Amino acid sequence: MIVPVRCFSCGKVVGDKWESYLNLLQEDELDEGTALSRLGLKRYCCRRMILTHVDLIEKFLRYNPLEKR
Amino acid sequence: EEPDREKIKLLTQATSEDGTSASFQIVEEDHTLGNALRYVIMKNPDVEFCGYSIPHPSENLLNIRIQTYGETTAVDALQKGLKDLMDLCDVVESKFTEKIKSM
Amino acid sequence: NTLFDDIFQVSEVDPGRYNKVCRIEAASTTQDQCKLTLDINVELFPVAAQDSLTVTIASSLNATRSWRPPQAGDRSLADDYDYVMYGTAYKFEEVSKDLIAVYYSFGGLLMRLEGNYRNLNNLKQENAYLLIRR
Amino acid sequence: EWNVEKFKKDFEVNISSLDAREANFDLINIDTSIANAFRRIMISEVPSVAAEYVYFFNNTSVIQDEVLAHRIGLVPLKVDPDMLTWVDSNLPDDEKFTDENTIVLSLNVKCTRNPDAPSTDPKELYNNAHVYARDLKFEPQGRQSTTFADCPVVPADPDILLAKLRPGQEISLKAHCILGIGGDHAKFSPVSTASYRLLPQINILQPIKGESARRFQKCFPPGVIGIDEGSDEAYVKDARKDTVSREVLRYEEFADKVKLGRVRNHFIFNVESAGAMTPEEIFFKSVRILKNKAEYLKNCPITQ
Amino acid sequence: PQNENARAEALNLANTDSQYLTPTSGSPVRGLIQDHISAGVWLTSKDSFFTREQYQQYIYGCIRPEDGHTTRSKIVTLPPTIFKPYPLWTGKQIITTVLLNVTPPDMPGINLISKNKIKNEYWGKGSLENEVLFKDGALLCGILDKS
Ligand SMILES: [Zn+2]
Repeated sequence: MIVPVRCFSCGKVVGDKWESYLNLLQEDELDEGTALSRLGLKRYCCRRMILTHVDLIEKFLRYNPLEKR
Repeated sequence: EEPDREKIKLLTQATSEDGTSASFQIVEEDHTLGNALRYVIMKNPDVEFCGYSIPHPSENLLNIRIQTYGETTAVDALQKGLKDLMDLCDVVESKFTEKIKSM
Repeated sequence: NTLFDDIFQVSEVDPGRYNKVCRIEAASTTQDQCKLTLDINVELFPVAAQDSLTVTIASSLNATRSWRPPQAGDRSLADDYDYVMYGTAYKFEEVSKDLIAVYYSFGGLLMRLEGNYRNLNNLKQENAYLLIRR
Repeated sequence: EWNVEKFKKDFEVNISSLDAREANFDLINIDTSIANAFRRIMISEVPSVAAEYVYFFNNTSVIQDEVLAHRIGLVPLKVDPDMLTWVDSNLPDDEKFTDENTIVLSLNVKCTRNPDAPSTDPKELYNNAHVYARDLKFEPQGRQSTTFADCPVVPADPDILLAKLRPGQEISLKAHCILGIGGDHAKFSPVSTASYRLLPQINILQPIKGESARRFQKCFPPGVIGIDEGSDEAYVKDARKDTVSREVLRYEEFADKVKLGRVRNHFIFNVESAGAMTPEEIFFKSVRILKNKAEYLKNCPITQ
Repeated sequence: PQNENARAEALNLANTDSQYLTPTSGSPVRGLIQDHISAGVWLTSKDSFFTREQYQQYIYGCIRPEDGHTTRSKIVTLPPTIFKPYPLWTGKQIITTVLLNVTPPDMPGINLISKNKIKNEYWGKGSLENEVLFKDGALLCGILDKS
């Protein structure tokens, strides 16, 4: 589903960094370890939450019973 | 005139007749103040025994126990420790103020 | 009152899987029969090999009450000596003729003496101070 | 012989860095019981403002109602405490929230199809397809208009993605943001992480000059050990810089020539923040809580 | 159970305190299991040295007079086993103090000579930590185990 707002272990706000993360991997073309360090994630608790997120909400939203398919 | 009296409680089943030994039970506490206060009561040279004990973690109760030698009851060692921890938070707050005003 | 006193020559200091306790083996310098085997907290009181300790066993310090932490201007027999323990005697053993060996346990830190004459003044009392100078 | 005047002769604070969001500083020669209690209170007992009661009028999106209610509560709000007071729970819900307890946020988002030229990006393709946390607008109730005119209530991180939508779907809610502490729920914790660490102590035992001292460098972070010559050989520059990896204790050259330990009354606090308060101000609150946690026991009758 | 005849038999016949030994061979079935075992090999070790603040904290952490654990209504302690550099209590001396407080005062101490599961050569040359010794209720030698 959507990215968690806070890290589970420390509690830093992590939810505002998912769309900034995908810009760095797509547009700026960095690897995953350098894009996470540029967003400020440095404890490996919060580091593995943007790193390891699936984002299934883009797969759920294809099924919409409120508009013509 | 309603002061709260359900906070600190002298357990009379474990209190000596003289008052040189007494156990207490504070509500809504834990290792936070239970260990910080136990440090300061033990710096009284009349306190023979001091320790806190949390009887169960699922409820907020804190048994502390003070045993003295003499010429100071175990309540007078509790309120001497509570005064020297009030005075110990003044030293921390006033040193840390003077190092922000110095930057 | 002093029950025993001699000067020992440390021959071996074995750490042996511990970090704070070293076993001491020590023969004496005056008599040829009395040995020593002592576990000391070597962190507080470091002992190398070929040292010269002064080992005294006292019965008290000069019907007392109990232990109380030290305070203003109290005087004791422990002031002269650099390392005081307090333990009990649990076993007496005769090795042979004139080789009585006594056993101490300073809270688990064991000790074994040996000799002949000390049977006048080593009872199996649950109070025996042990004090090391130098 | 301890005394509070003898505590004051030997207590120092070195502030290494201070920032809007974090603060690293030292507490020299204080006990572990007191230094833990400041860490203990910064996480739990320091109050902060977060959304507690969420009133959905419609939620036609994919995210559940209680999941989306839970996500609003974790959004940190840039509200100063001591602008609110505490809620009172022994009285019913019509009397419970005032303009002195409560900050009322609201959210009203509808998603619609956008006419755009063409796998296309769903921000160019839909209108309001991403509900960010900055869409929670502040509604001044009562007299929260002359007292919040300097500072409106805005989330501390305004780009938090709260939900995603598709056309037809909508979210229409209204939340009450009450004051609470981190021991009740974690969303009131005013700090990302407050923690301390002891100052490491790196004791060289023998002189290890020369080629051994060059390979003694590499067992540590680079600023820790330094060299000058065979004299001023291999010394500790910054032990505070060291993380205790114990990398030197697994090379058999060095395993007797060094010992690692801590300085047991030198604490290095790293106090971060969730944005609601500056990190040097959730330490002043933390030492004043422990003082006021002791006055309320002194100024109190000893029952029975 | 719903009457007083059955409450007198869940307290006196089928309670856990009378079920210490099983009747299959007479062996005990009740004891501490996994990590209280592996903590008594560190507490009752010879490296354990507690100071005065720590020693009084492990006593009252487990023995509370208010909940009726003691027999004396005043927690009694022992002299330290080190006096002169710094007063330190041994970890075996805590097991002595907890037996000093929960056993009845009129009866004398326990006396026991037993063994451990740990051989002497794991502790070093000339150790006697396989021999458990209690003399007048005082643990004087040996670590405490599953055994
Ligand atoms: Zn984290």
